[PDB]
Amino acid sequence: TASKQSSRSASANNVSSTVVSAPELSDAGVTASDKLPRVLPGLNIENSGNMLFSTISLRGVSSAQDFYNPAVTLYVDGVPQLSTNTIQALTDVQSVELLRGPQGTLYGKSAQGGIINIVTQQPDSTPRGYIEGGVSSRDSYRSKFNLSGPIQDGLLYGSVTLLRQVDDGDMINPATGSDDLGGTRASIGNVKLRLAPDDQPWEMGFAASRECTRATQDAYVGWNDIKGRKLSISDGSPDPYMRRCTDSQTLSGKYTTDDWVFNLISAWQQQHYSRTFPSGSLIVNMPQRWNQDVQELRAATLGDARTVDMVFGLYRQNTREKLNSAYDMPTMPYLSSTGYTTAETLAAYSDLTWHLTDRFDIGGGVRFSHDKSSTQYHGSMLGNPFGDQGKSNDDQVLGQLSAGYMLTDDWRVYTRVAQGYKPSGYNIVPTAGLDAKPFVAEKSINYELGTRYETADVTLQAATFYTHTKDMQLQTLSNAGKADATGVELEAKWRFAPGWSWDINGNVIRSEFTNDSELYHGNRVPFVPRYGAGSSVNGVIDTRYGALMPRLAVNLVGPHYFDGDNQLRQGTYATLDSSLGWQATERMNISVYVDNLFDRRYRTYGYMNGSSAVAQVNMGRTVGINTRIDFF
Repeated sequence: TASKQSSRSASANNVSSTVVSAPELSDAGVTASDKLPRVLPGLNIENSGNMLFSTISLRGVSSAQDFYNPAVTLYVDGVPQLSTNTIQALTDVQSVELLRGPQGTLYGKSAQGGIINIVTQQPDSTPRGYIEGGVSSRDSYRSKFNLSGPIQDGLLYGSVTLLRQVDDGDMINPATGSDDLGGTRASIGNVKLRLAPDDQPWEMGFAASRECTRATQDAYVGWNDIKGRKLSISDGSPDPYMRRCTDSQTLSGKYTTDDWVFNLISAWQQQHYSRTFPSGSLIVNMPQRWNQDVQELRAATLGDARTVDMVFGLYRQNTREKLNSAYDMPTMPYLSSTGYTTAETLAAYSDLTWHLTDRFDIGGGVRFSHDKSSTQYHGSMLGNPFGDQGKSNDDQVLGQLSAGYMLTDDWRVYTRVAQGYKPSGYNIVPTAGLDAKPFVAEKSINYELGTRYETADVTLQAATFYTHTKDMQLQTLSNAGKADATGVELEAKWRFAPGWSWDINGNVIRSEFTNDSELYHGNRVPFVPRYGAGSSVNGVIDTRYGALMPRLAVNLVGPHYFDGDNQLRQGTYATLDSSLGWQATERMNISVYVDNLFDRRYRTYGYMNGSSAVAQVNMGRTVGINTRIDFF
């Protein structure tokens, strides 16, 4: 379904995936990307410094030192997002689908842990709309209006969503005495046009959007002062402040035949954010501009029964980025810079499945890919002019292989050999002194053995796996690293009564650098909890006053480190979330929710500034009230 091909294919079934629907996202309070862990087992997302840089990790594959190229990439309707826009608000999602294991063949670069794929909802002939509106701790609120439906029935349909989410923090800046820092405040707009003539084989889409988030958060607290609120900012320093604006435009296209379906895509995305924050005696100021565009074109064979399922594709993605840095002492400059740097890619790919028996299929795909790249920077450190330029190119060939025997009618066993990668290319930030030689591609490769058992009332899914990453990109950005992640996952779901379900999940992973690694040899790979497990019951009691729907959810995250040197460890924590919905009237549902009930604190991220360990910390417990009237 986000395998880009048939429901029956190798890639759809010989893979550990999880899909979460729009109502489930609300029930768990997933109002933004970075809360998907609540519903996607094995996924860990945290800010590394702030919003713009995630430390997304999955199956013990991670970022690790380089935050402009993640191991999991977020695609929205198949369109890759900018790395700096991965943590975004969810505005009108129908579902989110997660594919675990490398996905280099079907999706491409930065697809080593997996991919997350948001499927936005298309307006159709049925009129549909709603209001959703909350208020929470720390003077946080949230407000969403959505309206969709026919503009000229049988021809043109449309939708509009407006969102204002503010999820505020309560941190303090000694220097100024502001006491509302640490949070984010986004305003977002989003329109869709769909042109689906009533008796024709083709559609066309158009989407526009505009997000503007402000965040105050490039600030840390003492590494052993987690419950505290006073940020480590020396007097004189101002508050930190960033503000990003992303504009996106997608242009879709579809065409159905008896035997084949051809999609065309062409997206655009332009970001520019200001970012400035104090760090120690310095004030850092690092605004940036992005400008990517992707066009994809692909044929695929619907539907079954067929002995050969196929997909073919032609992808092309061009990104341009520009950075200005300015690190500054009170009395004089320390460093300044300015760097354009770009990456383009053409890629053909194909993925085949062969159903030999009724119960046995063998599948495999290959992706050819020609990457280009090109930095150009100049700067001045401690008054010493530097700067270089450089073009480059390279081409890779990733591939998959899978096999699945159906033990019974609804219990299959599969096997996989997949292959992810981050491309060769140039360091995004200028470095003084070292001349610009492009680093070579990181190269992951996973072997997976797993099973799935699907009844009407029960889904069970478990897998075992080993990934080997090499030439890992890890001042400088060169490739000097090797890692081995191996572990086991279990996800299971059971509708014991009607209206009720019970989720459970757990994973145990060991991900370490190899003994022959040029760096951190032997150490645990950062941001990868040793083990993690969670569970959550939710159902529908029924009453004279209207249906009540209570949810209870627990999550346990094992010990992990933030650095290669393994000097900065978090160590285990768990959190209990809960909520109670109430269908007061037939169209209006009010609910109250406290999540992290026991105000447990823990560290989101850390790094060592000189000799002092500093850490960012979780906000704590939030209680809130959230109501949704829906239209028509």
